[PDB]
Amino acid sequence: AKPVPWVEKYRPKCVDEVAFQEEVVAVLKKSLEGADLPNLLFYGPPGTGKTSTILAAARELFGPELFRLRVLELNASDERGIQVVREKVKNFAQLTVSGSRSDGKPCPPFKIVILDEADSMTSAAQAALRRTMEKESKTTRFCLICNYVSRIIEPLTSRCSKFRFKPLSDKIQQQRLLDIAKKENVKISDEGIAYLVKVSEGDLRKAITFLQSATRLTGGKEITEKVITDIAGVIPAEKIDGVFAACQSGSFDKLEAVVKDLIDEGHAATQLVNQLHDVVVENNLSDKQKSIITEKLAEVDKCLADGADEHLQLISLCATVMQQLSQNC
Amino acid sequence: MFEARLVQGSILKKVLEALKDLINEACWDISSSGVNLQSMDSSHVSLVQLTLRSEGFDTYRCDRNLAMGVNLTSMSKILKCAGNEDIITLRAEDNADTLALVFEAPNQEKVSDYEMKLMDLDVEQLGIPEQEYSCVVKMPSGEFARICRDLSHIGDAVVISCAKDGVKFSASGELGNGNIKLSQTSNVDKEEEAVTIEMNEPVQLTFALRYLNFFTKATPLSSTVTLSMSADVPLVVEYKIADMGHLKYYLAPKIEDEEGS
Amino acid sequence: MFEARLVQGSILKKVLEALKDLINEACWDISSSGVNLQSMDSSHVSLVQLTLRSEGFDTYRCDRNLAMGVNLTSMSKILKCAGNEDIITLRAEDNADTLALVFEAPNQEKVSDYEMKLMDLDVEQLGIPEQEYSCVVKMPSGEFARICRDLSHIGDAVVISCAKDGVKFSASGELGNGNIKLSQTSNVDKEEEAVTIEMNEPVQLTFALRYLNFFTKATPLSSTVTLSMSADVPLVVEYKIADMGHLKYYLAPKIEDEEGS
Amino acid sequence: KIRNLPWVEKYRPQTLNDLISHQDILSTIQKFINEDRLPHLLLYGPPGTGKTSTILACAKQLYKDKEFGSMVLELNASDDRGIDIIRGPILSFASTRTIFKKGFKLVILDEADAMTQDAQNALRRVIEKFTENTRFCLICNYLSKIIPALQSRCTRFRFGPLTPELMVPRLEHVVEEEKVDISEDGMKALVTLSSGDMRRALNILQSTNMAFGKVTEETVYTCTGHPLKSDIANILDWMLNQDFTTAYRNITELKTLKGLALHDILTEIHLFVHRVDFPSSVRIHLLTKMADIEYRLSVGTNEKIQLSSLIAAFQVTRDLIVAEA
Amino acid sequence: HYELPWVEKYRPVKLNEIVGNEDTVSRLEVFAREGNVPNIIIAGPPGTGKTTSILCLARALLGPALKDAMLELNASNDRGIDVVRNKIKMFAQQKVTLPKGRHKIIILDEADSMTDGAQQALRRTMEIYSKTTRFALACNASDKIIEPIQSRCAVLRYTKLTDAQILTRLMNVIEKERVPYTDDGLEAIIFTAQGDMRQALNNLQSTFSGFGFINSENVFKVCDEPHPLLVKEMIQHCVNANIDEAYKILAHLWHLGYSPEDIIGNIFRVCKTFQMAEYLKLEFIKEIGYTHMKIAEGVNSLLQMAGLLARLCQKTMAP
Amino acid sequence: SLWVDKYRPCSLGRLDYHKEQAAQLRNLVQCGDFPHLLVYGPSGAGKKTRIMCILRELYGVGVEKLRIEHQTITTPSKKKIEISTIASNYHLEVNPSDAGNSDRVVIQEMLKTVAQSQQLETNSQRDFKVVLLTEVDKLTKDAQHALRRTMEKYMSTCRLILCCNSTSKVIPPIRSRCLAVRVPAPSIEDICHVLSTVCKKEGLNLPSQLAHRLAEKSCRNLRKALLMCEACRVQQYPFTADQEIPETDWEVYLRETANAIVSQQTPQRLLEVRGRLYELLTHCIPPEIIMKGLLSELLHNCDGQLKGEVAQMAAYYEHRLQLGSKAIYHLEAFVAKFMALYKKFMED
DNA sequence: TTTTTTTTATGTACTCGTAGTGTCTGC
DNA sequence: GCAGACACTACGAGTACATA
Ligand SMILES: Nc1ncnc2c1ncn2[C@@H]1O[C@H](COP(=O)(O)OP(=O)(O)OP(O)(O)=S)[C@@H](O)[C@H]1O
Ligand SMILES: Nc1ncnc2c1ncn2[C@@H]1O[C@H](COP(=O)(O)OP(=O)(O)OP(O)(O)=S)[C@@H](O)[C@H]1O
Ligand SMILES: Nc1ncnc2c1ncn2[C@@H]1O[C@H](COP(=O)(O)OP(=O)(O)OP(O)(O)=S)[C@@H](O)[C@H]1O
Ligand SMILES: Nc1ncnc2c1ncn2[C@@H]1O[C@H](COP(=O)(O)OP(=O)(O)O)[C@@H](O)[C@H]1O
Ligand SMILES: [Mg+2]
Ligand SMILES: [Mg+2]
Ligand SMILES: [Mg+2]
Repeated sequence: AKPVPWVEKYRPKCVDEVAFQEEVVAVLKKSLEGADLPNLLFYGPPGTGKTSTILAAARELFGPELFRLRVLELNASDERGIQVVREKVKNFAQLTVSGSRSDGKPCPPFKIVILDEADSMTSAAQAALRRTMEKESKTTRFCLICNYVSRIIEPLTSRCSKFRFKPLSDKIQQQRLLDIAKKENVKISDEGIAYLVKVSEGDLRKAITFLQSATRLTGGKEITEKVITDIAGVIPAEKIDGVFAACQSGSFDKLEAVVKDLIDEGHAATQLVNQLHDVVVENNLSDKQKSIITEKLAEVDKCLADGADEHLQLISLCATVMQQLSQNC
Repeated sequence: MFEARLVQGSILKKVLEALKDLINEACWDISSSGVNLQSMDSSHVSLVQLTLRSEGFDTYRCDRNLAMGVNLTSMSKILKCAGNEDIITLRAEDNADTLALVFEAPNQEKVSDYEMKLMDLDVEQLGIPEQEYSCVVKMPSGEFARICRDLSHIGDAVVISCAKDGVKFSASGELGNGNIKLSQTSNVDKEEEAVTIEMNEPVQLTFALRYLNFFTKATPLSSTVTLSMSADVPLVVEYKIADMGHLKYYLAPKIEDEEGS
Repeated sequence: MFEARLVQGSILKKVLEALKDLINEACWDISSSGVNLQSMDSSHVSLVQLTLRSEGFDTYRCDRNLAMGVNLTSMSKILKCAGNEDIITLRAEDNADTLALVFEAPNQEKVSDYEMKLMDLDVEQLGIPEQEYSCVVKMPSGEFARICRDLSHIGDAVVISCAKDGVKFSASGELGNGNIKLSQTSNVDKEEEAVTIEMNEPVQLTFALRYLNFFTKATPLSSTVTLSMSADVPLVVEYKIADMGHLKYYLAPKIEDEEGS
Repeated sequence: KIRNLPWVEKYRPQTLNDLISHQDILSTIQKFINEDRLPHLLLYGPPGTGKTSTILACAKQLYKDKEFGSMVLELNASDDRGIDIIRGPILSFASTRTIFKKGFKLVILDEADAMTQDAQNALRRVIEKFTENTRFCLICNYLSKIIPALQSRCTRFRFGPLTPELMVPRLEHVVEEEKVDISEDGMKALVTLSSGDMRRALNILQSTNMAFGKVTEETVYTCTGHPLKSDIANILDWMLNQDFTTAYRNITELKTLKGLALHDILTEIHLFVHRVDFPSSVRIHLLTKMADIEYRLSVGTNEKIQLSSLIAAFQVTRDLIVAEA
Repeated sequence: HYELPWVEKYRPVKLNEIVGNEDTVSRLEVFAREGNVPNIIIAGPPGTGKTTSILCLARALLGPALKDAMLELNASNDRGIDVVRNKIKMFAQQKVTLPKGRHKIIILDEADSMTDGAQQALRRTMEIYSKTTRFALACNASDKIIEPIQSRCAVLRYTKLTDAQILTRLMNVIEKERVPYTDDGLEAIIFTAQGDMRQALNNLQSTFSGFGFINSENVFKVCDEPHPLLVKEMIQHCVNANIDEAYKILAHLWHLGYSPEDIIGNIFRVCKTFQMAEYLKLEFIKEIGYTHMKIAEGVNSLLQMAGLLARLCQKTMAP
Repeated sequence: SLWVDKYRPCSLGRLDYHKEQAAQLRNLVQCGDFPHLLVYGPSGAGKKTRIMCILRELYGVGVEKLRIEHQTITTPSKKKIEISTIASNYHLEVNPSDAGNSDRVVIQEMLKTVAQSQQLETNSQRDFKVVLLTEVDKLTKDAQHALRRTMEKYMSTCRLILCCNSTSKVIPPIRSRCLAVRVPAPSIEDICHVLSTVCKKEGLNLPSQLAHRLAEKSCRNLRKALLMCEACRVQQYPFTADQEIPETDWEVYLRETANAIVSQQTPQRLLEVRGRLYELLTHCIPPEIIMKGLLSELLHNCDGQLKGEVAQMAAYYEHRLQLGSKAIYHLEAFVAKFMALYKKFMED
């Protein structure tokens, strides 16, 4: 009886437990009924449930005894070169479809090849999947899982039926989090769950991780908004007001002081970019100032995505918004 | 349920050793008459016809017909650890994907159940013409293995000719030419070493030495080989196993062009 | 001061390559009863015990309990320079950091001496529990090396099942399941092929293939091998090597799947 | 009998008459077949236009089922096609005769752009010396990845994108064979979202028929997730006609309600920009900013900030367009 | 019997049937008539007639002794380091009785594929046995052949065939095949040929087989207009900061099915030899490479090409 | 041992600062179902101390019995690359950035063999093992993409604690799979309290002025503050308030490099500054820290209307340095751009 | 009128050195 | 009948380069 984290304890074991992805859930339930399953391409933001949906669909199609004979999962944690596609994928695709479910449930007459994280697969290795998917489509199906669909070549995009996984809405995510908190015998306030579904930004794995960590930190009493705010790394609004006051002052020394205070406090630069953008798009600045401040925010977010230094990007963004705030003064 | 029991383990080793670098995958066609195999090579130049009779096996039963395409490099690794004096059992079910190979150790103390996953290639049946040939030559398999090995040193393509006199092997290479002409070696004490000519019309054709040398690795299967040649139908290298069946090797002639001068 | 002398050059030339790709160091512990070696792999899976008693040496001198550590990257390349049937001796001073071994050059005319630096590593003895295992079986040495080589062509992990009938080696892979069952080989002329079962409790544990192939590289040292299995104790691969001592291996089992109903 | 197949493989043009678009090219290849003067072919174009299906229908028309295995040597990117394969199996297939029936042979090299340049240089004299014995068909999506020697040795046919007026009868054939209830706007949505791709037309049709049971405009744009053109017109109106805050609120509410992605919004706004009679400098600025925003979405970025930058790129040019007058 | 295509059916068998490069072909005619031909390397664009000239020269020099005194090696052969040492050198050492002025010919077709070590091993066998053997080399990229080999041979360079030179051979093929034609159809065949005789013969055979008549509409229904002939005016519109006409050409090339990699390759090919300022050309090429890195990274849409065109138009207006 | 290692706390109840976070981390790992952890913050904040305190809370005192394990990992190019791991009977510490650009092979092969095998002893040890990945911000994106499925498949028998300085270099698939634990730098009062308790445990007297100057000069790095305090006690045993504090050589070399930049704006001075930057890069100083030190020194010599453009140029060229592979090109480009801007500002 | 060295991540191609091994010679 | 010698192919290892 070992404890398990809630992202694996409450993983969807069937298609009916998958939330908010209604079109692909309807397609997979029709494939459970016996319809013709095509080749699938799942893409979207992280934590939306691309892996759990296809794993639940495969374990409902084949069951426990035929999951090892009909499902081949290849991801970025194992080597996927051109020779792995030429040998391991192609010889699996040429195997016979045999074996029946012992519980009396119907079994589809194909295998499923799950190529999770197809962004990391090279363009040469993706080119060898084309006639493998076309010729062996009578006996196997291919599901490509990725986050950026531009990192998969256009023949494989055309060969697969694309399904985009949307970020989960606040109603569905709040309902799932309240169901998980109900099944775990913990209590969370309405403001706490509202701030949780605002913080998680459609990432249900992040929401479940934050809920489990707030349950462990709280210990079993009421989960308020303060524990959620402290556990999410949300920068307080006084720091944002001090940043904008240092920008309105027009001095670079106070700008360096507030940037060094935010860096030394360990606040992530992506969270600061999000909060500065939220203040900027919801104030009484002019349209031109808001325009170039938001464009600088997009440039800073792009540079942070490429692993640039947080201090230099934040001081460049602060210099730009300081110039914009002191230009009209 | 398919259950074939090899009486000897050496024949399955000697069949597969000839087809190892030639046949890409084995297509075992099973009926009540026996086990058939008609598979081309990787280059689609050669064709191998294998027919193992039902009476050759120790026990043979077959309820419904089967066509079990299986990998041959996977079949090579399970046949290296096989004895040459033990029985090997081929088993496969009606609607399963496992081809069972049950045999004994060289130490002869343990069972060895080797399963193989069947393949699902949709291969069309190749129509064998089964017509007559303008040349039929009986020949020892040891001599035919030596001559194709001897002419691989000179060139890469052999112009093998046959007539009423006998079969003639020629190989124009970089060093020069090697011409072997053997005829009427039936006046010996043994019966396997004999050159017999049956048909009439002479035919000269050029074949690759790479595929002919692969055909000669079936030398321990039959002590005497048969060569069939004609002007249109390809060259046939017919091996006849003594009490198990027969093996046929087909090879297309190469395109040769005369000089304009 | 430590001084020991072997009786054959093949007792160290055939055991060092088994530890060449298995362990990174050879820690010799010198005692009055004999020389001990307990080294563990860097992956915390394999554990090799090698004890040679003082009676089997040509001569043996030990006044103080000293431990020396040397690396396998340098002792392997001088092993091939040494002969096969020559004599080997090992010398180590009390205060020096040099391990010197004196043997015969392979031309059988001159003294060849190599020096190796002593590596100071702070390790501790783990300590085997020496508990009563749930399985005790006896297998041949040369046959057991042929077992793990055959399952190396199938999958990267083998399954060991030792019931009262015998020991079953299994490997489920992407080619097919390979199952063997060694049992009841007491009716043989040679006493090294006597397959017998000495315990009653069955067990089934999966082990890594790569280290078991490393364990089978010390096979010509002895005629037999003893395998010990239990529910949670690691697998013991025991060799009774010649006359001067015995060799012991340990292998941690692999993980088991969540196969609960 | 019924088969569990995707509709891109269940409905494949096994004959040359089942293809829809390239009538001149297919008529010329059919007259090549009927006169037995088939040359070395080079079929290139965008994916999903019918290059593999054409040569497979030609190979089935030229050769019977009892001689197909010894007459056609088909190699693609899933097979090893190194220079030892060009010197080996391909050269031995090209330089030898047939087995059963006399005739010219065919070597189909599908996805020939993925071959190395050493193999393509070794392929030149195999094609040239054995023209009478065998023919070579090269299929690629990129003509720049095939060397000019092989482009000279093979006559080139461009399999261009399929016009939406010609994709309608094949989609209607698939619909009447699969018993699909589809309206006119569903057909228009299929042929608009396909953009000259028959594969993804059948993929969107099958996914929409399984997801909803009927194929209309709303079901296609819901299953695909593509924004409606009214949504793009509303986004452009909000971006060009009001301030930053109200446009941000309205576009954010539309993206939250409809579940839109910024890539397709950027694509449709880019298509809308060239239709709007912008000034030249405004058009250049909008194209550069939209290309920068499209490039920024290929990494782990925040889509909300890029949406704000998309609004910003038009909020900058509002005053420039109005002051242009 | 199967009839050959017009590329291989109407291959010239004599050196007087080869059109284009009149001085070099005439000197090869003189050398085939008299003898004592030096080592030659024939370089040029594909479909010019280099292999045809080499094979016709070898046939005219040797004649009935072509089978024993000629060694033809292609890129389909091995021709590694051990073939130059053990087969080319052994053929150069081989005794072949020939008439006066005639030597053995070692034809090394497509010598770009030969490695550097094989060409280094090819030098001394070229220099020692030159009294009895000769070398005939054909290539496309002559820089891949090393400098010591090019010093050991008379390097011949073939240029692209003009309109009249291809037109004469097309008239010969038409009069041999009784092909009905018009003048503008043959002009369209020349326009689609782009100096290539192979493409001219292939397009002529395709138009004759598909339609049975040669006018401009039947040629342009199966063949295509060349790609850089519109990319040139697209770059010209990008120079004058005309983004609308440049996008019109870009969208016309996009709707024909050309991939962004092919389009940006033609853009770089036009910008490499365009007639403009040098600094403007350099920053144009840098912008092309910056967009090509994004195209190869995975993002490749019409918006990216339009952004590239807009950046090329800005580079003009930012001195 | 130095003062950085002699008085490091062992458990979560002995931490001088972030005591509320210490109690929260104690309550987090009590049950055992805690998720993967992302301990992030500035360098010297105390991240590794809190990670070892979490390991002390989970297992017994045996996590302090550390040993060096040498692993040989085979590249796909069949080149043997040597890496070193610090391991105990309960956990493992891996720094995959020591293998360079082949860290993806380390993640795919070394971590998967650790995760695929369960523990030997299940009574003295717990039901799961911990893998410490240090400096995951220096990992390439391919290694982070290889990391993500191992973090989900084997998270019931193997837990991961990832340590980094900036979470911007961590990809959002990895950041979605783990709980982010923020460890801020200690304040001036916290560093003064730590230094005062260290000096009281050493039998010494530390003034408040000297402790405040040591806290201010360390830039809120407690490791560097403790090292500077021990250096000040080897240099002078009476702790004076105005006692000089020793400085690091690369920092003053960076300051003299920036002074050489602002002294003259010529291509010859640009060549000399390129030589100085080569001398800085050869001593294994990271180029982003070189950019940060340059911007920290160049903005002291700039006017108030020039600092924003220099900061934006420094950020732009540091981003181009992160995108590129040769740091000297982007460093010399930033220095040349600053020289052009400074000459234009001075001449106008 | 001025020359030393190893990093980029795969994939292919080339070239060279090495080691089990089938087969022949001999007492 | 069994030990030594001969060349045989498969395999390990090192290196270059990939554009117009
Ligand atoms: N739609 C969903 N319904 C229910 N649980 C979900 C859903 N999405 C995520 N979860 C939970 O969060 C975990 C993560 O789901 P995943 O399938 O790994 O998401 P993902 O799409 O794979 O993210 P990436 O792109 O692989 S990083 C699951 O194991 C569930 O516990
Ligand atoms: N012209 C067409 N007429 C009818 N169906 C078509 C046509 N083109 C494509 N299809 C459909 O799309 C499927 C795939 O067509 P393909 O021939 O594979 O396209 P393709 O030109 O080969 O694209 P690439 O370059 O190989 S990815 C076929 O099985 C048909 O179902
Ligand atoms: N100058 C020419 N005169 C007449 N026919 C020509 C000429 N050049 C090419 N051809 C025709 O085109 C065919 C191919 O010519 P080749 O000489 O083989 O091409 P090439 O010059 O070798 O170019 P590459 O680099 O080998 S593709 C010949 O068989 C002729 O039918
Ligand atoms: N609570 C504490 N009390 C006293 N000293 C501490 C405390 N936390 C950290 N330190 C000291 O500060 C230094 C911080 O280094 P480390 O723990 O490795 O954190 P980081 O990984 O962030 O550098 C350590 O050398 C440690 O001795
Ligand atoms: Mg996933
Ligand atoms: Mg295709
Ligand atoms: Mg040529």
